[PDB]
Amino acid sequence: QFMEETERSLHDAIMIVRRAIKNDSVVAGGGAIEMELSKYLRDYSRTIPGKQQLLIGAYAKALEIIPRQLCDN
Amino acid sequence: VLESKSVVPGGGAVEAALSIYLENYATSMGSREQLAIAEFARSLLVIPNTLAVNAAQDSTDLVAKLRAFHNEAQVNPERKNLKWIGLDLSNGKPRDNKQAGVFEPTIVKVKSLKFATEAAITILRIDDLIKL
Repeated sequence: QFMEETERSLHDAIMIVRRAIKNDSVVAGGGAIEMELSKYLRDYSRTIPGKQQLLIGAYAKALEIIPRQLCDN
Repeated sequence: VLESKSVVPGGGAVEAALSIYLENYATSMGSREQLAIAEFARSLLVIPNTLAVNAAQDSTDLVAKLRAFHNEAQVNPERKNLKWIGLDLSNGKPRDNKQAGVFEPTIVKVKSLKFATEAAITILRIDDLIKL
């Protein structure tokens, strides 16, 4: 039962290796950028609102959940 | 005013700054306690709210607009655009000092701050209530 995911790991690498080819610009994985983007919005959570910081506080936080899912799972 | 010439400008302009001021102080703390600062800054936010609520005002469109008065975080009429200042009651919005601008004697809040922080944690203390 352990033999299969290696091939899935092989292709998944092959995919994003080719996807690192099919896109020249390749950023940090593991949800590295979203956190800054949250604060980048926590900027606007400070900066933007007459209101919408409510969004900018809400919206941005949802970014961080996806790599959070990893530490979680 | 007379027994304390020490008083903070604004009674409600502090909240938006404070959260941010904490949001600032939050982000560097990291770990859980970056957020333990943030949720501590989330306790702040009712101050314009119940005001706006009792004044039948929209709390968010103020406290948010409040949080958008800044360059850095301070309560002061020199920069109401680039910093916070003051407050209103019936409209609820920030004022300066001599505008409508609210103040607080610096004595009272820190005590109110101190108390709620301490009562809640002892409320946060126990998980049981038992009897026979």
